[PDB]
Amino acid sequence: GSETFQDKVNFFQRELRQVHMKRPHSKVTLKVSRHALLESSLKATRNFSISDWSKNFEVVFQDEEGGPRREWFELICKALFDTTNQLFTRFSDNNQALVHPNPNRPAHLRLKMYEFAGRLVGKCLYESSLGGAYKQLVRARFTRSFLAQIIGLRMHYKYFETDDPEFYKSKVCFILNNDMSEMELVFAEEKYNKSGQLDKVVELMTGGAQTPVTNANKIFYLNLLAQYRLASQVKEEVEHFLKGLNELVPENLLAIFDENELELLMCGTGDISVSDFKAHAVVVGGSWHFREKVMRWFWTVVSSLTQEELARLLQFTTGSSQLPPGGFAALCPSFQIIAAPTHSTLPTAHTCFNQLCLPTYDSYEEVHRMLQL
Amino acid sequence: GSETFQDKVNFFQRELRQVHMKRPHSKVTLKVSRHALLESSLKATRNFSISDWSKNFEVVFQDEEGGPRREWFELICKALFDTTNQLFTRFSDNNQALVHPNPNRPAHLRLKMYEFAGRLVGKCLYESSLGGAYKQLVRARFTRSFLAQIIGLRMHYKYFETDDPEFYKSKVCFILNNDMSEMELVFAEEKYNKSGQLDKVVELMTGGAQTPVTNANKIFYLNLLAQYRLASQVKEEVEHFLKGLNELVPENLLAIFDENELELLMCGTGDISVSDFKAHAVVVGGSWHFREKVMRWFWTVVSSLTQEELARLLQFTTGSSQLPPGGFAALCPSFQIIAAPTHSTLPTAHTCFNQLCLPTYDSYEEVHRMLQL
Repeated sequence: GSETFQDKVNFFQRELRQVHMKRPHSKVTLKVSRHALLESSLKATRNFSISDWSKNFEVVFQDEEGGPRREWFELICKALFDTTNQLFTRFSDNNQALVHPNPNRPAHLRLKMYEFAGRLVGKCLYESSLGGAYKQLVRARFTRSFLAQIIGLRMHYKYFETDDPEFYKSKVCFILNNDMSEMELVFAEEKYNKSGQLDKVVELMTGGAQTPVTNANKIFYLNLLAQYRLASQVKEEVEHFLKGLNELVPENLLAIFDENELELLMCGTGDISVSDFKAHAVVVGGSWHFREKVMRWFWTVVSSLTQEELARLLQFTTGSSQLPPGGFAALCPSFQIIAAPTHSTLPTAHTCFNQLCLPTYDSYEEVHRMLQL
Repeated sequence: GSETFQDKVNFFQRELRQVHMKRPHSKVTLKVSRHALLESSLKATRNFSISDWSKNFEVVFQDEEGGPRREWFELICKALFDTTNQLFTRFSDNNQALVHPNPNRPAHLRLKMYEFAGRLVGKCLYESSLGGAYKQLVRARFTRSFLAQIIGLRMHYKYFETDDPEFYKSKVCFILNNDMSEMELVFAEEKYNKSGQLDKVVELMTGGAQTPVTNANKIFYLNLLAQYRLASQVKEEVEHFLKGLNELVPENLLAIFDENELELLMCGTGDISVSDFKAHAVVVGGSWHFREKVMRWFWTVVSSLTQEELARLLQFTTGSSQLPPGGFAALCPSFQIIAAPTHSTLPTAHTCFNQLCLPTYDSYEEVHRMLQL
């Protein structure tokens, strides 16, 4: 007695067409330069209205005259979100980590660029809504904290698991997994300069320095910390990003989504290859019953899953519905299935380690029901 | 106001010489065959007495006639403990894991071989005790559970972290880290055949099947499980191993040691190469203060440590005082230093992941005091 992902998408796409019923089904031209794509794409659209952003894009590059439309969307997305230009950025220096608006941006990237990003993400959602002909998926692996800011949610420390592994593994886990009664931590963060000298302490709330982290307020600490690191340092960039987004897509429409659904709505169910999965996956622990009966039920159920559920699975265990550049062999920590000692419990995960905690199930049909996350 | 490792060693070596004052400082010959070293080494010594095991070994191989004594000790240790002959064995199919008497031995390995193992480990300890001239270190990476059985200690689930990672990671961690109030586990273990059919359930105590794992008896479960997996299945092999050990080394002498000290007494402080350490070590998380000031204090303190403390460190973070075959580049998970958010707390570790949890220290001298485990 509630709503499936597909239902939300149809409602969202319908509501969105109706928002633009009065916007025109006609043509508008862009001329862009592969050399400097972002800069030329901004200038191409500098004179456009909201109405113009609704019209079908006729893209022409210099040095070759639908084929270029797809090519433009592909490249513009990379240009913005691929982090080369450090407009977006990752917290972990791993080149498979998810991306986030730059907390401390080079001055040479104005806030107009974030607004443009939002218009572009807006346009992909909008064209995606008109039919299979016009579909444009966003080619980007966003942080959950960023997707959540788009929707309008409070930050929670769970977001660190996906957005700053180093930081979850190192500090958050420590705090969650230790007695705070013999540590003397507080509700401040100490910032240090390039070199490593304490330039300033920053209270997460008034008297934060005076307030010690107990075991009772441990969680209030961690989320005050989530607010600070993931959202507080990027208010401006996100505000402009969704000024742009909200021109084509009103914010109230996106409320019906959580962060992982919004990823699936923006970037699609992708194409995930059970053959690549089987090849670079890893199994850990479990009886002969697990190693032999459960894991073959698993791979059977897997080859019997919609492109949509295969993505729901990849997202539930790794953090994103999307594989990095190098497919399953690029996953930071290899996609792994750990045996739980339970029978007939809900399967769990640890997305920091790309780990799926698969109970030792008694029937094929119980594996099938449970891999339908 | 207690006793340093070195003090224990001197007491142990002195007490041990005095046990053999009346045993003779004369010669006895062995003739062995590299082809079949264990079998020929048994037959070489089949006729010997306890008294004979005290005498200096003159070893002759077939096909070349101190140089062979060292060579024999080197090879005999490998023959027993290197697990090729599956006399000893590892739980994890990783070829860097620690070794344990075989729970389910090929019939073609009699119990006399375990007794011989004990005599050999005995002899190494004994010759080691006479001086630098006679020193023979045991070349083996034993499970902590095995070292603890030698000393005469109860099994504790902590031993799984070092002895069966797969099993700690998969089952033990799960139980320690979850609410048992919504799982319905019990004080039994289910054994399955080669194929994967439930042949028999085994209660860890009377009515174990009837007794549910609560959050209150979670630990009693885990250690009853430690007894079962690490000790219960090898009573006979260990009994014979220390029949042999106790001929040259009375058991009461070894009581003054814990498992990690007994490893250092048997196998030495080895030779561990700060240059190899620096090269294949890994750092995770921490401020610029940590990344820049603390980690250089660390590597400084490291190059200023006795061979003995360097081993105490390697043991505290990886599980053994001894590197695998391929030096630091062979460590299952790379030797890693994680930043803790604390200042001036005792450094902690996770030996399953070869992880050292190094607080963010305020002085060089605080790093020095704390790396003296």
